[PDB]
Amino acid sequence: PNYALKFTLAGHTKAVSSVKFSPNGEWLASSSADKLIKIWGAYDGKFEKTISGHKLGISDVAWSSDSNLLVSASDDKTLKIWDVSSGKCLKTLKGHSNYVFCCNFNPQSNLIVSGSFDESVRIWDVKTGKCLKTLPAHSDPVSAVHFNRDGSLIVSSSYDGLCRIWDTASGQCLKTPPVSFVKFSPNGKYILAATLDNTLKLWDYSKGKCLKTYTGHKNEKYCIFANFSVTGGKWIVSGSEDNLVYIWNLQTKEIVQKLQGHTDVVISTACHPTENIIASAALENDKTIKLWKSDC
Ligand SMILES: COc1cc(Cn2nnc3c2CCc2c(-c4ccc(F)cc4C)cc(Cn4ccn(C)c4=N)cc2-3)cc(OC)c1
Repeated sequence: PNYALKFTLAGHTKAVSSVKFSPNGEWLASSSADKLIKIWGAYDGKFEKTISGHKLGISDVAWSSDSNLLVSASDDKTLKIWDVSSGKCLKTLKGHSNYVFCCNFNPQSNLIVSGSFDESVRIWDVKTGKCLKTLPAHSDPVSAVHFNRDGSLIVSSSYDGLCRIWDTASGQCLKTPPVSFVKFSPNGKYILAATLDNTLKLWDYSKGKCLKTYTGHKNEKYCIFANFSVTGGKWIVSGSEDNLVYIWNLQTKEIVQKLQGHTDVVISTACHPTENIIASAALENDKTIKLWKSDC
């Protein structure tokens, strides 16, 4: 690929924590330690609006399938569901007893999954705003939660060193250094897992076997988002503690590009759902989001 910097998105006043593209490709959402969500045009980086209400910093944000809703996870121990077009808080999800660190809608978007420093994973009904299930998932803070393609499985990761797969309907576990990030692949067959020993691994969760290992980035302290890029060449994309965006060939595991420009840890990256566009976001020496575009 030839990702090149097209726009820098300034406005957050503390570290950015997460960036996500809306499923319809129109919007980028960012969350920050400054307690704010900001919405940006996905193709031109144009600032659209600020969404406020959380009492403390926000760690994560995630879109509903129809791109109409956002859920945010906050240090104020709540999640908030937002109407993106109005900016209004629709529901506040209360139940966690410590910082909420990660969140996601299921593909149907009738459920939200959250992970918290309270070491639990919670499953929430979007329509009633009530907690359906509290999973005693881990023995250290939960670093990531992700639904598979039909919402039947949740993958979770933790500083306890474990990655677990949960049956959504029952909340029961199906399968078991800190594991700092996990997510299902777009076909739902693989799980990409980061560990705080500077290593990403692609797992066949059916076989429970590691198929690929990606290194060259720096990751020993922070939970850094990673992604499958599928709109063009099949890459793995991650931030890094050396302030760069790393792109690997998924099959050969070779580094194909390093994106330079940020001035602090690249804590989050995201991949546009239909175009060859990457968003990246950095910690508080930088506080900006960058939009990069590739011809393939
Ligand atoms: C996760 O549990 C932990 C974490 C840590 C330390 N730490 N490491 N990385 C991150 C952190 C904390 C801060 C952090 C944040 C964050 C959160 C709130 C906020 F206002 C602003 C920021 C930048 C965000 C991510 C990225 N991000 C957000 C959601 N997801 C899924 C992720 N990848 C990462 C971090 C220490 C620990 O015990 C020693 C246990």
